[PDB]
Amino acid sequence: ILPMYKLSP
Amino acid sequence: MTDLRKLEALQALHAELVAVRQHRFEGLQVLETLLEEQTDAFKALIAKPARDTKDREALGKEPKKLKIGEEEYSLNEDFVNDCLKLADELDLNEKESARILIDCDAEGDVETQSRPLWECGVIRFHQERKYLLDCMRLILEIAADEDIDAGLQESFGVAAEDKIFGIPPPWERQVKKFIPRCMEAMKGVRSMLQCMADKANARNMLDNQETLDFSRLSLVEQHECLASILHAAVQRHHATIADFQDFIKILRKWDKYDHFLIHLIPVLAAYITEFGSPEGMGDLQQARRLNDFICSWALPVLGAAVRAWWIAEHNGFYLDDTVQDLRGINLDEEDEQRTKQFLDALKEGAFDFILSVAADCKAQEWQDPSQLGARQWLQRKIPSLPSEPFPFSHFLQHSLMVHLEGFVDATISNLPDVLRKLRTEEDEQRQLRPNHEQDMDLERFLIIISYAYEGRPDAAMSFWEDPDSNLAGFLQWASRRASTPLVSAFCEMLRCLADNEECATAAHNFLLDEQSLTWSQIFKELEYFTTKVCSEIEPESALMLECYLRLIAKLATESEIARKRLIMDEDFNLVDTILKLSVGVIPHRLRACIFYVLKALMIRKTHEELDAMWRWVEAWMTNPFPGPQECMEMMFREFGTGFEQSNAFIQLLTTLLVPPEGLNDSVPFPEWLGSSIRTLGIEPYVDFVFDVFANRTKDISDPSQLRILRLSCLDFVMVCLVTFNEDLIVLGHESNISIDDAMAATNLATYVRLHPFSRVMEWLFNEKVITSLINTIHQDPISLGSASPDSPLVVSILRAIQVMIKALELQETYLHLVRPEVLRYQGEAGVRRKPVANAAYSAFEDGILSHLSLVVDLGKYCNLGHAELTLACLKLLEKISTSSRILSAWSPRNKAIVQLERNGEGETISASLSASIMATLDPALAASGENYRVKLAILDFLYACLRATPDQPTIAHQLLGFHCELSKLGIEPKGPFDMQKSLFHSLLNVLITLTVSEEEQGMRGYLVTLKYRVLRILQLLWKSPLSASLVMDELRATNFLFHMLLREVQIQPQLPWDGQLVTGCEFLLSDASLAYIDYLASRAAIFEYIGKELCSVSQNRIPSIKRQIFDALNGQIFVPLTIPSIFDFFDFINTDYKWEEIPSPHFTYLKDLDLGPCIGVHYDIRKAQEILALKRKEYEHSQLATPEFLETVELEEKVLIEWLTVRNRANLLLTARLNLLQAWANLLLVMIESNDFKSTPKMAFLLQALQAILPTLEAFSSLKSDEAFELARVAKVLLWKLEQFTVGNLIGDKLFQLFQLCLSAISQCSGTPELRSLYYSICYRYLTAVVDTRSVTNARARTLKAITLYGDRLLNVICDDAYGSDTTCQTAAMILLNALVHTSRASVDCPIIDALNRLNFIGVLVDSLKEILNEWASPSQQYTSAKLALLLQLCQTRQGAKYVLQANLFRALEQSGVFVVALERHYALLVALARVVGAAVTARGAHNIVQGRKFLTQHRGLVVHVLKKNAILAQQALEERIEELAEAFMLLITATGFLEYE
Amino acid sequence: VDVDTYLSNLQTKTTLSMIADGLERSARDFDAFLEENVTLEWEAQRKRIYQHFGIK
Repeated sequence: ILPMYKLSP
Repeated sequence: MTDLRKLEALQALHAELVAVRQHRFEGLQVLETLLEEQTDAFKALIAKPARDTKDREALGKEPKKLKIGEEEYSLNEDFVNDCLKLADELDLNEKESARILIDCDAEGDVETQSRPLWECGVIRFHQERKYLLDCMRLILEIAADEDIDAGLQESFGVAAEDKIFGIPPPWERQVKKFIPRCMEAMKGVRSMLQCMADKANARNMLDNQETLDFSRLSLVEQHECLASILHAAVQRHHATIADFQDFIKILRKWDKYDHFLIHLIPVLAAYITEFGSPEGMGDLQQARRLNDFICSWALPVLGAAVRAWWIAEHNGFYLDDTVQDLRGINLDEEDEQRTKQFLDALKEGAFDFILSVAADCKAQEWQDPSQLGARQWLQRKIPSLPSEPFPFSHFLQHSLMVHLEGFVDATISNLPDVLRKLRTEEDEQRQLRPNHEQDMDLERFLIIISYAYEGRPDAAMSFWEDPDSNLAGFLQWASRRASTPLVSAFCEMLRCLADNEECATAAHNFLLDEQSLTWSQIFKELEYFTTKVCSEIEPESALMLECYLRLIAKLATESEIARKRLIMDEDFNLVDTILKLSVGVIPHRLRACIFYVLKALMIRKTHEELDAMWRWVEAWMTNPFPGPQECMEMMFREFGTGFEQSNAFIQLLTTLLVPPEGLNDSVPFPEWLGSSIRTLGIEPYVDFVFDVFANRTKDISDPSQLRILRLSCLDFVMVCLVTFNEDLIVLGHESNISIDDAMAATNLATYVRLHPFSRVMEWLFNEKVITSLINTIHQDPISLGSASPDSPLVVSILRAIQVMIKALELQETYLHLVRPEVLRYQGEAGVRRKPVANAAYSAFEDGILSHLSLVVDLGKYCNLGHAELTLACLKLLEKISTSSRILSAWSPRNKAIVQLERNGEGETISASLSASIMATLDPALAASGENYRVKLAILDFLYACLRATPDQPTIAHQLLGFHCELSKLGIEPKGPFDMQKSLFHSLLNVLITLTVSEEEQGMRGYLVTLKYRVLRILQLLWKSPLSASLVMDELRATNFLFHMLLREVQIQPQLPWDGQLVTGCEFLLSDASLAYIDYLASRAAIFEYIGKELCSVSQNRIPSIKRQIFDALNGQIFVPLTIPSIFDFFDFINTDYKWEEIPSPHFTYLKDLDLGPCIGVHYDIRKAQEILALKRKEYEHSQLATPEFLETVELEEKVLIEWLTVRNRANLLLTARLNLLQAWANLLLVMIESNDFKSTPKMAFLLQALQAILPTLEAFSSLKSDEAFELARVAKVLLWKLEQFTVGNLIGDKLFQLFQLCLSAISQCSGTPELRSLYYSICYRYLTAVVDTRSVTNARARTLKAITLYGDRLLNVICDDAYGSDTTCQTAAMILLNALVHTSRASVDCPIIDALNRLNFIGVLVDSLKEILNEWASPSQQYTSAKLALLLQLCQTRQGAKYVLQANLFRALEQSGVFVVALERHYALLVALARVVGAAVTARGAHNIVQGRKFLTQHRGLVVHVLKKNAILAQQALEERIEELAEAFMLLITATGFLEYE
Repeated sequence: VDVDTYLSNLQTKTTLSMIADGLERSARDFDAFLEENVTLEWEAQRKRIYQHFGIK
């Protein structure tokens, strides 16, 4: 549901 | 990206070429890199591999795995079907066709266009040829640009020779030439287009119509590009005779007339120029053969034009006999042959075809109504174009005009005798048979010359520079006696040759005498026709008059000397003649031309010219040859029939209403306009204009005419409204009659009565006007989509929206300061006016609240891209949502929510808004980027819609993606907001993906403003409880706080704001203060949100998120990524800037002028400006060195204005810092309170916070009483919620330092009683827990020193706080004294108790003991406890008995008459009193026993009951008091010795 | 339940705890003083004389 909201820099 | 496919490579390359063409060389190094990667592309213009059977049979046999180049793909039954379909429609190879389809799947354009996958392959294929060929035109175009560097101009030149023409450069070096490939290339486009129509027409005789149209457009564009490339290549002398013969044969085999022939025309022109003219392959012998070869045709006009052009170009050889050889050749025979050939070509219709082509080339969708019917009165027998949408380019038109002007020059400099004989033949023919119309060869030739010389002053000047050249010779020879057609053609040529002012002045000087045409004959003919019409007229006369009028208007609009001469010429009197002609019986065209001539003459005028024009208008409208009131209306109605004259009359009025100084007093019209006759002045004009625009808008069939008329009316209304003074009238009605004299009142009265603003406002309240407006704004979307940005519909809609905005703004001012004055004037004097307003419509919103589709149309018009229109619609919607009556009528269920949910309008509106806000901006055009302006407009609209009526939902909630229900909201399944794809989520994304930290400037301003607006919208959405829970859930479900923290940036005094430093004095005057306040507010909002989320997670008792929250606060992130802790952001408190201190200049004058009337700290500048202006006027009237000392007052005012601005900015910064400090304190309190984690690890952060606040408290100990409050309470709770040796020393050290600043403030009585109370609690626990063993003695000793330093000054303040107004201050102060006396005894006497007696504290304290029953959980109860408790302590020391006994406490406790849970409290009071008396008697000795016996004897019996009583929880507590009470008296008995008395 | 009332409740609890601690400390000090004054001599006689004089 969170494709880009992840905190994966 | 870097790995771009073929399509993306050509699209990106095209953008680079445009940059270099538009004077942008920022991509030179990047441009060369692309030509090397696409070398194989430029080699072959267009070539499609033939459909092979090897791939057809193999593709369908094993449609499982496909291998193209290095990558591999998997084919399925669905994709394989698209390959065969694409290959069949375009006859393309299966391998190449598959690659095209694969590019679509990767890029994913199927969703961007929502079309079948096989159809996208056709578009993608056409795009390649478009850019592949279009980019080549830019290379050659830039290589020939003379306005660029010579070096760069040569780089693209040699590159094109090798990349396009396949010719290697000079430094190096079976293959086929370029032309034969280009000819075959264009051939494929024709065969492909022909087979397309055959197959398409068969099936047509669907959703692919637009795709077929786009493909045809791409094909015609590619053909035009190939033609231009061929022309450019031929311009470099890279052709031969075979190509020329092939082109001539192709032309001879031409079937139909279309755009392709017009595109090929310039090719043949360049061919003849290179070969025919002596400017190329100058082989005289070769030219002879080509002459006989050119001199089968399926269209004779083509051959005629070709022969004429060839003769014109090749007749330049036979001019002299020195530059070439002409021996053994006869001249007269060849001359006669060429003459007869040219005559035959003319008879066949060469010039006719040339003129038809020139006309069809510049075919414009809309034309100015000022030149209707011009150059359209000939006999055109050539068939016209099919009217298909094939617009032309600009370079093609430029080349065509250049070739036409060259041909004109050649024909004029080579064949003069031909033109002479043709003119003589036409003249004699018209003479011998006037009834018949002779040929129009000369007229058509002059019209072609005019078309060629249009908008090109560089070439038109050639007709004026050398008056002895062939051009000027022909110009002067064509002005002799002739017929009406030739004169009209010459006038049209002159008009078109006046593109600028210099050419206009040259034509003016050449027309008048210094025979050729002169103004004298023109005016003579005008007067003759006027007298004939006034005592029929032929079309030729009307055409001549129209041409003369157009020429005069053009000369007046372009030239100034003619405008100033003819306007006041006594011998011409053109105005009288044109008026006498207009008042006659003639068609509307002449009236329109006369009106346009008047407008042109009155484009630039002065007061005298305005007066003369008004005088003439009044004289000709009052008695036009019947009363004047009737004649004027008759003339107005006569000028109302049609559209041309009406628009023309309207533009003239609009121009006349403009003042001579340009677009405040002196209304632009004479005050005595119409004073003679009984008329209201200029009102009739506006009344008639409004009546027309309201009623006669249905008799216009042509939509273009209706749009133009509506635009003219809107422009007239705007010019009438913008010329109204608002602030002037406000200040007048405010101070003129109340303060100023009654002299100027008449001026303002006349201005308000004569200005047409009142009449316009009155008309605006009519239903016809608003109905016409909403009908004009209500149009289909397809029209606006296919229309051009300069379309009249968009301009009319914009003008209408602007008029509506102005009306909504000025309605209040009107209804306030116009209606009553006008009514009073009409009642006093005699005025006859007809009302045109509706009394029911109390406001402008009443007439528009009945239209529901208005908002729908305004929202749909946001997907057009027009910046101005989008901003206007957003402002209109914002103003509508800001009103009250509209939302009261809509929501008295609701109407807007159901109107916007008819066919999914809200969804598409939200999608368009999201797509818009996601569009990037131009870093260079920060404040000029239309995208940023649209974003700010949308944000302001949302802010205004959410701030107004937050409790009740609005359209903003629906646009965000919420289900607006009656007094309730909700989310739907699979909706746009549920899938995290809506406006709110788009805002969140654009916010979290925004970086403000820059290097070149750093801490930008517009980014700060954008994020501040976003945060304000978020706060407005959060505070609303109707949309709070769901928003918080959606935020915590995406880790928004984490993104915000990651986006945080530290602030320091070194980082400048927009290249400007903070310490600079200009900082307070610059705009950086706004950005700083915005950043402070953003930090405050972020801290508040973090605190709220922490409180929520704590009350939810779930440690899953508490760990992550603490880690983020500790400075680590486990996905470890580190971030600055909260203590790092505590850098906004800095007193070095001295925002409170301000340098006060000397101000030797104006010092007494205060800011009383200026002052929500907001000091108005006008309140002081008026005062200083009055003072300056008084000083000037005093007549004492007024000229010299004026500059002093001027500079003092210039300093005072900046002083006021700096004070306002300082107040704003101070309040922002206060809010930020309050938010930070609240966050810290919420963090400390709700924290289950251990305290020994957080002791480090505690000590760090203490160290950070120490200087803050030391700097604001007695400065202000607002910041200390937030910082005083945090230290209070912190002190109560409390290797080890090192930490114990630092804590005790600061606790001692913190103890000093508290007593220092108490000694000075600083701050309010509330702040003064917190200090008591801090010092209380410090003297009770810290101090209360050599270490203890040192601390206790030094502690008492601080108290003794102040002395009575400190105790005096504490004693006054007691028994005061406040309830908590007196309580804390009373308890504080207990700790002081208690700790002092531990250090037989005490100085603290002694001071209390000198301050009269013990005296008043014992006096308050009376009526204690009235005072005695409750605040009053706890207060008395500390009171009696204190007295008990003083009775324990030996010295207290002396001072206490002298207060006569025995008589004080007698006047009061004081002698399961409720009873317990009763005994608590008796015990307190008994202890004070018991300890007092046994303190001194036998001097007080005499009083104790009286107390027991006077109150005997009561104590007996207690002593005998003593001899579940509440019960034990009650009995405990009895034991203490019983034992209390027992101590007094044994101590007093009552037993001895018996 | 709400951030606005949270700080108010915290301040109220702190004030109540401070008042309770002060009252307890005052009571303990008074009790210690009374014990130190009575432990000198005549611990039970002071009450025995009264029990003998007055009605038991």
